[PDB]
Amino acid sequence: NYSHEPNAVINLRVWALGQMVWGAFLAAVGVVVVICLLVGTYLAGLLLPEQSKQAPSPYG
Amino acid sequence: NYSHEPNAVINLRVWALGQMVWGAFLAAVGVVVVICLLVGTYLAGLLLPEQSKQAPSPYG
Amino acid sequence: EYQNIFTQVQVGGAPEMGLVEGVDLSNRTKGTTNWTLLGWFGNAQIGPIYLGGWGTVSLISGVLWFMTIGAWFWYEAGFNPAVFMRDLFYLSLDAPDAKYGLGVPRDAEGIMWFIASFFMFVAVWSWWIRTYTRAAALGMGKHTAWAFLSAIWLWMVLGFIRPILMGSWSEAVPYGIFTHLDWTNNFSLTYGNLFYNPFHGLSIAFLYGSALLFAMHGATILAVSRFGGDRELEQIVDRGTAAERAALFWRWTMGFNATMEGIHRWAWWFGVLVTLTGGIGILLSGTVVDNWYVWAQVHGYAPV
Amino acid sequence: LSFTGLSDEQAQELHSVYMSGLWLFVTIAVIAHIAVYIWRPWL
Amino acid sequence: DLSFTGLSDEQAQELHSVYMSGLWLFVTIAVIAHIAVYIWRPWL
Amino acid sequence: LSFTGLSDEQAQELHSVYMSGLWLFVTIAVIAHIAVYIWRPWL
Amino acid sequence: ALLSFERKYRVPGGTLVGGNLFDFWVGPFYVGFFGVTTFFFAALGTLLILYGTAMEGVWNPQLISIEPPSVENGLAFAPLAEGGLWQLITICALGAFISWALREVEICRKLGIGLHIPFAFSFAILAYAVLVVFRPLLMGSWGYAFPYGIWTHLDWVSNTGYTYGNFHYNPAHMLGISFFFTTALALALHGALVLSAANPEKGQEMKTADHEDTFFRDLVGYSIGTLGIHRLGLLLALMAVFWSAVCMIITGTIWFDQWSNWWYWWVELPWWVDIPGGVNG
Amino acid sequence: MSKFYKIWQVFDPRRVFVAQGVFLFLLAVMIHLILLSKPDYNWLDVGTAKYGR
Amino acid sequence: MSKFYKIWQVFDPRRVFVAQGVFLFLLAVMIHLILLSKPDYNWL
Amino acid sequence: MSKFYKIWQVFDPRRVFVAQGVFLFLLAVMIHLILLSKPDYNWLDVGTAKYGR
Amino acid sequence: MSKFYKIWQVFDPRRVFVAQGVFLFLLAVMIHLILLSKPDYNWL
Amino acid sequence: MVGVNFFGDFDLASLAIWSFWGFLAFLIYYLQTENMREGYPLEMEDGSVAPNQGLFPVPKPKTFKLPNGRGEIVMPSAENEAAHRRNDLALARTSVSEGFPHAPTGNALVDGVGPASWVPRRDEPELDAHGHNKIMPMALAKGFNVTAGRDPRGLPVQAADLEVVGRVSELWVDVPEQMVRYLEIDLNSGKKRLVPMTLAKIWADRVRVNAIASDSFENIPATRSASEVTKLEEDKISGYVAGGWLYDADKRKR
Ligand SMILES: CCCCCCCCCCCCCCCCCC(=O)OC[C@H](COP(=O)([O-])OCC(O)COP(=O)([O-])OC[C@@H](COC(=O)CCCCCCCCCCCCCCCCC)OC(=O)CCCCCCCCCCCCCCCCC)OC(=O)CCCCCCCCCCCCCCCCC
Ligand code: BCL
Ligand SMILES: COC(C)(C)C/C=C/C(C)=C/C=C/C(C)=C/C=C/C(C)=C/C=C/C=C(C)/C=C/C=C(\C)CC/C=C(\C)CCC=C(C)C
Ligand SMILES: COC(C)(C)C/C=C/C(C)=C/C=C/C(C)=C/C=C/C(C)=C/C=C/C=C(C)/C=C/C=C(\C)CC/C=C(\C)CCC=C(C)C
Ligand SMILES: COC(C)(C)C/C=C/C(C)=C/C=C/C(C)=C/C=C/C(C)=C/C=C/C=C(C)/C=C/C=C(\C)CC/C=C(\C)CCC=C(C)C
Ligand SMILES: COC(C)(C)C/C=C/C(C)=C/C=C/C(C)=C/C=C/C(C)=C/C=C\C=C(C)\C=C\C=C(/C)CC/C=C(\C)CCC=C(C)C
Ligand SMILES: [Fe+2]
Repeated sequence: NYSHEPNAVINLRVWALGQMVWGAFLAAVGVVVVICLLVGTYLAGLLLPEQSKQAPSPYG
Repeated sequence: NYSHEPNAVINLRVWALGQMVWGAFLAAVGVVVVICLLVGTYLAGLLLPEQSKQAPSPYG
Repeated sequence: EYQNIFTQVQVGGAPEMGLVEGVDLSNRTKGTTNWTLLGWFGNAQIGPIYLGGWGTVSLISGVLWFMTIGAWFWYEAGFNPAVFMRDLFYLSLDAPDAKYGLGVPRDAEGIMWFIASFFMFVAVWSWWIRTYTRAAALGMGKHTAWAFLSAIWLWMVLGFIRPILMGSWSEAVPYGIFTHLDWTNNFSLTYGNLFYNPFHGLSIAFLYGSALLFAMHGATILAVSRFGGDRELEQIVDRGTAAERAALFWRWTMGFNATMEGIHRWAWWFGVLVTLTGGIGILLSGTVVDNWYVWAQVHGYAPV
Repeated sequence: LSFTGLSDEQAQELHSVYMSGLWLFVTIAVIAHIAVYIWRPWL
Repeated sequence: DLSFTGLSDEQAQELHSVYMSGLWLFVTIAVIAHIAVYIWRPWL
Repeated sequence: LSFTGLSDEQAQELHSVYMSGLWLFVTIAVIAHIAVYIWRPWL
Repeated sequence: ALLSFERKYRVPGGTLVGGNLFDFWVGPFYVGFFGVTTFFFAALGTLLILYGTAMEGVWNPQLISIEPPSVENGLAFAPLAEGGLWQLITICALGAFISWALREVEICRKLGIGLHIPFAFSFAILAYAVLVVFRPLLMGSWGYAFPYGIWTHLDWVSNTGYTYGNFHYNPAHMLGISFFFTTALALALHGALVLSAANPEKGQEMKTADHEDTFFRDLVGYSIGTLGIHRLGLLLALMAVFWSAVCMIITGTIWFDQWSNWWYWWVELPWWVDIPGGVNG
Repeated sequence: MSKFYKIWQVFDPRRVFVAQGVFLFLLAVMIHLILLSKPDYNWLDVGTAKYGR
Repeated sequence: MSKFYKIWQVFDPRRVFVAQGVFLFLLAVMIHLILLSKPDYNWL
Repeated sequence: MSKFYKIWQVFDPRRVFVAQGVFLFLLAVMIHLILLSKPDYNWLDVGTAKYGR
Repeated sequence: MSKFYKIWQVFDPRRVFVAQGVFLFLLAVMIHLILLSKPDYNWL
Repeated sequence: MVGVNFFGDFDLASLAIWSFWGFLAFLIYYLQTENMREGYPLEMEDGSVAPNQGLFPVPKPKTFKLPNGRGEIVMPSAENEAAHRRNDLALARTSVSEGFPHAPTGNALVDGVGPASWVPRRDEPELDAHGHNKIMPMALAKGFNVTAGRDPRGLPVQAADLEVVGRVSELWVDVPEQMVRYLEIDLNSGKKRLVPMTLAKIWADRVRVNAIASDSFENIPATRSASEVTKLEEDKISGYVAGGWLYDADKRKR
């Protein structure tokens, strides 16, 4: 009974928005996981001795 | 046929999001109208002579 | 979606000459007119007037007043019509010099002022009596006269009484369009800042309240005109959904309400208290208080 | 009691989804608050 | 017996129990936050 | 006599409960005014 | 809490926003969405006024004054102790007024009556805004608005009016005055007329609209009608406030000098300037 | 002192409750603001001073 | 703590969801405008 | 104390809850502003100075 | 220009809407990260 | 009398302002008591009499002596309220608590509830001083002619659902006021029905009635006389029509 939208257009509009936002939520999840990955990497690197950030370059 | 979501929970979730976003869109419309009002006011004030921004204060 | 501001369709008929309830019909006229420019916002009949004794007194005296001021305007203008229509607003039948005190001014400007004021006196009081009588002849109540008396109270306080108490007709108001404004300003400036005259503040409160109230009342009665709320006398005796809806609007809005007769009682007071408080606040200016900002400081509504 | 026409089952469902969204909101908000403490701390 | 609302002692006790649950939760949060604000910046 | 429709018993019960609440209010207030008088006397 | 006829009107509906949520009454009062909003805003503004005067240490209701930021603050938000309070109170006051209007609307459409009343109120909100929002923006600074003190907004009036000499010479001000006076006049006349009909001399019957029309035709030769007088007083008030808003929005934005110098365009018209006579010769 | 409950045979508890609720809240707010305007009891300024901030 | 679902038996959920949308968006702008005012916390 | 539940035999949950929400949010905003009014207890400016920003 | 509605006869709209959500969110982060990189256009 | 304090700082000015406060108090008493002549005693939703009857007491009865031998009206009185009291009300409580609405049980435009409510004014018409009926159709009003404006007669009557229902036939006028109150309709269904002019907007080609839709124009209350109309019928008609701004809105178009 509740949740009943009489109008055809409003029903279509709330559906399409749901679909679009679902996709954007997937993308955000992916971006966030990548971000956590790289950032945790950097941080764990901060736990390392100072000679890690001193190393000579290979020029390449 | 398209637009048919079998699941009860997904149907409820896309409906509630639509309701919430509708409200937020109303609020944004209001904020934007207020903003246009004040900003157009300021701008139209920039069209005025320089004595407008020179006027003495009433101290209050 | 018809808001009833401008009348859509006009109708008319033989003029409504009057109601014989003790009125002297011979002192009444018999010629009317229709002028649709008004019919759009009101009745179009510029209906018969009553030509009575008090009315004749008033017309004669006040026309002498008007034309007296115009005479002095001319003399002050060099009889040059272009000067008249140039300085028309800057001209003035200024008030007597203080040297004369309350005596009969020994100048021309002064005695012309004095006489014009005598004429105004006669006119205003005749008109008040005319209100009383027109309401006594139709058998109605004298509320209109006791309301006008309030206006007369202020007007007297300004022209006749306050000066007698101060001993100078100089204190009274000049007869000009800009000079009486200058008089108000100089009156405030001489006596402190009139704003701090509590009775000035009250007269203001009631002026603003009169506007508040008439907008309220009018907008209501137009809102409930679709249920005939405009016919009020019949909703005091035979109440209908118009009155009920208006009352309940104001109840649900601000918690209290009125009746189709008591709102009229509220109006008669917000109106007269504008000039009852003003008269007092003007009397007390200079007779009891030479400065109002200091009275405020002493009395606690203004800071040291 | 049911002033609005809903039963315990419908209300349980609706509350489940509401709190789903709520915990999502709080998650996103605590993330952003953390990042801001990173940028311009306030304590 | 007396009910200006319709609820009998049963619905009343139910509703009250849930309302007090919510109240004590609110109050727990506020107590925690007050202790924190005391640590960071005392006001007595 | 009852201007509100109560009986003596409904009133007595209501009053026991009102009294409970009032005494709780007063109790907390006393605790607090005490703590204050200990922290910054006003007398 | 009800009147003997308040029941058959206490039906649902007539709500711009909300629905069942908030369609109820608290005592005599109707509280919808906008009732909640206006209560919140009003209460907040009130408490902030009190805290502002508490910080100041003033507790006399007549000497309490919350003032706007300096003029040098310009249009930025200031510290609460130097203008922020005035600004928040202005926000809350405006929300409260607009919500009062919208509440009136909800009620007008639940009771099935026209929307003339919120319209009338809108002009007053417009003028308040002209004073505290628009005129500043165009003048460049919040500090040109008035303070929230019973006896201090009068000082603002005085100083603002003496900036341009005797404000009396502003013509839109003249029209505001005139319409205000005529409003009070018509109000008194209406009330007196009606009461004089309903409450006549002792020993006489109630009167009717015909007697009112006849009395005022007798007096001044014209009667506007029972509907026309309401129309009239309404329009008088509105045009007054219209002219009053027009008078202020042009005071320090288009005009900058004494207002007297405006009327000297009529003197200085070439065909009566040099004339030596009168006041200006 | 033994028949005070009879007050509810006079006044309606809804109104009384709302009234005293408003009354107490405003009373408390006013007393708090009073102290807050007296700088010897302004707990905020005190705690600033006592803790040297 | 587990019987909070009973609020939807009190208030229509449609209107409550719209109202939350409004409330939260307005709170967001409020704080953003609060922060924007301060140079230390403004980012533009 | 045992019988406080009868409050809902007096008041309706809907109006009471509207009241509660309004009043609590109002109070919260009020106290937050009270604090932001003091150059102290203003977390924003405090942090601004602490971190030398 | 008026017969573009025929695209929904080619592609299922459900999947297209999800895909647009993805594409647009990713484009947004791309540009924000592009702008964030530059000190002139970074706002934090 | 400058600088003359009777005691302390109290002079004529202070005495006058205080006297004014006192007079004003008495005056608020007076007015808020005279606003009690209609509506009191205060009721509950049950129709009973409540404990809170206000802090201002209902005043002492006065008397209105009506013109044309219509009798004496006493306000406040029991006859006054009981006459204008509606009964058989199609309403249902929405809750046992007070301060909540009461839903219309059936068709409200008919059941006379809500914005469509009416009040039992007396089934005697409104009269002028001479005792003639106030509202006459323009054809019985001798001498009455359209002096301006768009003569609506014969124009179709568009309604809220944009559909058409009939043609205007006659104009009912306030003869002593010289204005048009009601307009009559020759409906398609073969019936005559009135509609207030304040609810009808005369266009050039038509008359628009955005209040109600077409299904409603037929069930409008009628008049037992085609030359006169009483206050009761006026309230019924006006309420019915005005209720369409709420109860026929699902039908209103444009
Ligand atoms: C230490 C001190 C502490 C504080 C002390 C406080 C004490 C408070 C005590 C209570 C006072 C309450 C007064 C208000 C009640 C009125 C209610 C009402 O609306 O109608 C009542 C009701 C109206 O009747 P109705 O419903 O219209 O129908 C009655 C008839 O059937 C049909 O009607 P009708 O046509 O036959 O007659 C209509 C008339 C019924 O009344 C009358 O007929 C008589 C009305 C009085 C007229 C004047 C009396 C005659 C002598 C006047 C002298 C004037 C001298 C100037 C030259 C002469 C001019 C003629 O209707 C009214 O509305 C009457 C009220 C009029 C009030 C006055 C308005 C004009 C005054 C303007 C200012 C001028 C004077 C200067 C004031 C300042 C001085 C410093 O009448 C009464 O209840 C009795 C009449 C009351 C007599 C007057 C007494 C009150 C006057 C107060 C004026 C304000 C003074 C300033 C305050 C202090 C400032 C410092
Ligand atoms: C700058 C100067 C001072 C100031 C100086 C004064 C002085 C001085 C006075 C007031 C007075 C008033 N001022 Mg001021 N006033 C100031 C500031 C304000 C402000 C403001 C927002 O700042 C406002 C709103 C007001 C408000 C008011 C009114 C409330 C009040 C007069 C009401 C009235 O009806 O007068 C007009 C009413 C009359 C004169 C009634 C006259 C009726 C008679 C019968 C007319 C006869 C008709 C005649 C024959 C013409 C015939 C016409 C043809 C037939 C058509 N003033 C400033 C601060 N003001 C008055 C008052 O009461 O003082 C306290 C007054 O005298
Ligand atoms: C100016 O002075 C200052 C501010 C400085 C100092 C003064 C400050 C003052 C005076 C502050 C006062 C504060 C007070 C009085 C605070 C009171 C707080 C209370 C009483 C809080 C109560 C909170 C209750 C909550 C949050 C309850 C929530 C409940 C729910 C979310 C679930 C309830 C569920 C229900 C009812 C479902 C069952 C329903 C049915 C119909 C079966
Ligand atoms: C400048 O002026 C100053 C102030 C400096 C000096 C002047 C001061 C003045 C003028 C002071 C005047 C003071 C006066 C006149 C004080 C009068 C006080 C009185 C009369 C107080 C009365 C108090 C009564 C109380 C608290 C009653 C309480 C009653 C109850 C709780 C019992 C409840 C009743 C019930 C239940 C009724 C039973 C009902 C039924 C149906 C059985
Ligand atoms: C210048 O002025 C200053 C402020 C400086 C000094 C003066 C201050 C003044 C004048 C202060 C005055 C303070 C007063 C008069 C305080 C009075 C406080 C009272 C009387 C408080 C009472 C509180 C009562 C409470 C909280 C009761 C709560 C009750 C309940 C929660 C239970 C409600 C009842 C139920 C559930 C029973 C229902 C049963 C049935 C059968 C329906
Ligand atoms: C076109 O040119 C011609 C000559 C044909 C006609 C033109 C006429 C013109 C231009 C007329 C202009 C008239 C004007 C501008 C009049 C303006 C009057 C104004 C603005 C007056 C304002 C206030 C006046 C007041 C308050 C006067 C009050 C006076 C009294 C209360 C009189 C009281 C009695 C006094 C002073 C003493 C006499 C008393 C006794 C008992 C004899
Ligand atoms: Fe009226």
